[PDB]
Amino acid sequence: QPLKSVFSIDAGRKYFSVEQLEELVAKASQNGYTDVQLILGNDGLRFILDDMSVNVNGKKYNHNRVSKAIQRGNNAYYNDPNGNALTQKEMDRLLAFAKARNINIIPVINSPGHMDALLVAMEKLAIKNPAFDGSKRTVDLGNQKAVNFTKAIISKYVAYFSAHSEIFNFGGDEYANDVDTGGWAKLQSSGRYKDFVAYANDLAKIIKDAGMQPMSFNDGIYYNSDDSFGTFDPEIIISYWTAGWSGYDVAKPEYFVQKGHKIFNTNDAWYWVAGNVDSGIYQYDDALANMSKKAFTDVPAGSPNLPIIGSIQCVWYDDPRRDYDFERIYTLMDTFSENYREYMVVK
Amino acid sequence: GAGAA
Ligand SMILES: [Ca+2]
Ligand SMILES: [Mg+2]
Ligand SMILES: [Mg+2]
Ligand SMILES: [Mg+2]
Repeated sequence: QPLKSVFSIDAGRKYFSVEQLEELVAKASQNGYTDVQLILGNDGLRFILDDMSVNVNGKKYNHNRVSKAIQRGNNAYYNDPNGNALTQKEMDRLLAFAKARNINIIPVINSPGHMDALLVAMEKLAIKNPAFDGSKRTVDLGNQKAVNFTKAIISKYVAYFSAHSEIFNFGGDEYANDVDTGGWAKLQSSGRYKDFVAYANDLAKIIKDAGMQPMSFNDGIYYNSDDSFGTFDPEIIISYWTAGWSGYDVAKPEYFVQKGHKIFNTNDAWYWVAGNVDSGIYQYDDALANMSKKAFTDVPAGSPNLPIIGSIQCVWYDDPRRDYDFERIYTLMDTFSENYREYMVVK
Repeated sequence: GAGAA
């Protein structure tokens, strides 16, 4: 079939204003992308609904307390001079802007990793020890009260985006990676990986019950190519970004296809970490060069011609103090769409 | 154009 083409922006670590996201959506539409992936929960949680109240664990937390707790969590992660969080009015505006330009929005609200702000929020809300021991970024899957609170928050974003979006990305990457890269391996040996399987399946059910398709990054799903801790819901679309490395033993793409998962090719050959121009990881020059080397359908370490549903080109703000660099973002988007034009139909 | 991969 025709394939989707997605531009992904990391607006969780770094605050983006509403008109900046509109300009990105306009560029994506101009260039023939079908979707924009708007990362909003990723270390920071930079979108707050008008009603964040939750009833969980037999307790009620009103909107005032939850919203204020999240705002403090954002400032604890990175008190961005440009802003803290987008509002619901702003997001309604952005979603209408995308709809008028034939662009679907894929939200990302990350858990159980990449949730510094929500962890601090839970601590302010009197939930004891929400973080996994040693981490400031990952929730403890052994802490049922913290996990259930997290699920209740995610559910609120699922409900909101269900009127607008087709896919909801719950993230699921890089467990406890502020400590080291061994988080998934340690969850497996400790036994808690069974509870990660259940958590992912619980979020998948929440998403499906709201009428959307769930998506996650690949690295923690069937880590070590091991299904003996439990099976994952095959309706979880796998955003496949890494084939792993030494001590980071992730399932190959074909493993997921054999189990019936769809693959969204998120090849990290296309990644750009903003501010890494000619030094560091995921450099600008390399991203551009790799857009004329990789096929649109080339998934890291995949057997040739595994089916995919589309591809995702990502810009990250690993260090959110780096400036906006829309000039480079737009060159990356221009180069991606020009090299992959036959898959990205425009007038 | 586009093929059938
Ligand atoms: Ca380089
Ligand atoms: Mg995560
Ligand atoms: Mg499965
Ligand atoms: Mg894996």
